[PDB]
Amino acid sequence: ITGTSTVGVGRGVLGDQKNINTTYSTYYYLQDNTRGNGIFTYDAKYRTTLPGSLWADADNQFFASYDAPAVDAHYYAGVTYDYYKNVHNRLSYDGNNAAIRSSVHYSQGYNNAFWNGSQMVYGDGDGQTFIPLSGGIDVVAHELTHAVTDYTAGLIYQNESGAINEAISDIFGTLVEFYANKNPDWEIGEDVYTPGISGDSLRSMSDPAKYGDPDHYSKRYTGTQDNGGVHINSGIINKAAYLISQGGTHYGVSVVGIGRDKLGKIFYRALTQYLTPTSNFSQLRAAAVQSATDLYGSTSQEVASVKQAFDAVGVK
Ligand SMILES: [Ca+2]
Ligand SMILES: [Ca+2]
Ligand SMILES: [Ca+2]
Ligand SMILES: [Ca+2]
Ligand SMILES: [Zn+2]
Repeated sequence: ITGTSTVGVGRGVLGDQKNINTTYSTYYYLQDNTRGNGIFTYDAKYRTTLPGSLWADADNQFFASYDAPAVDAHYYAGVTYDYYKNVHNRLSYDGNNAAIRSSVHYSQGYNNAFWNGSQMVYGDGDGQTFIPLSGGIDVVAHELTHAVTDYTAGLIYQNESGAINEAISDIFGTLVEFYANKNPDWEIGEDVYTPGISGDSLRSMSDPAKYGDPDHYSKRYTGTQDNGGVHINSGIINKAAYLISQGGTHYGVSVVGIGRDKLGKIFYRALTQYLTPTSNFSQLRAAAVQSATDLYGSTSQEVASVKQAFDAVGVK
């Protein structure tokens, strides 16, 4: 809508207070005009009809419990935009400042979030397995990163290319969490998963096997569930990313860590320059090795750690 840019305040899902960019025109709307062609957050109103209604508020304060998921979807979309802009010089997911749109209160008791080809969508969870999913910065950045992937490499959501697609979303979700310094870790979804139970998460990058995901290629899932294991086999790549950044010894192979910034630059380059829609794990290794060579030279430590890390997870 057309109006005056202003700043509202509200409380997110975890009860923290934050300022959000709004637009005023009779009502205050969750429309942030400060970022690209805008960030827009919608109320799906417990239905499945998308996007629903652009979020309107009478007084520019967002402290109702019903408001909380909209506050975080709006705020964390902004943070994720800032990460791609400031760190990788990328303007929104398409590179040309496309409007970022999210809907919250999707369906009833819905324990997931997704990118639907055009926008992000967040369920409220059922209160036991999940609380509203936009509460996790790593979840929000995970979903938006699918948009970045679709516009760059175009990784198919199937089999190994699909597991690469998922891993890229976990990797950048985690790097965004670190960038925002929101109690960061190498776990996925810990902030919104099983509110009754502390210390768990949906997936682990530092140790995938903790929740039964493979941490080595010899352990890959080869069946048909989960589109050929796109959320399961991503563990193999997630462990590799973790090793490249943090270092460690895994199945007897030692890896010297090169840090998160370099992990990010290497994988952003592989994604936007060398990956293709049908890329498999072996090609991801080649892409990532070629990216580190481009950036740091063929005899650098950075190329060596990338090779070490893929060796460690059995990807040749
Ligand atoms: Ca209000
Ligand atoms: Ca965290
Ligand atoms: Ca996390
Ligand atoms: Ca939990
Ligand atoms: Zn995903």
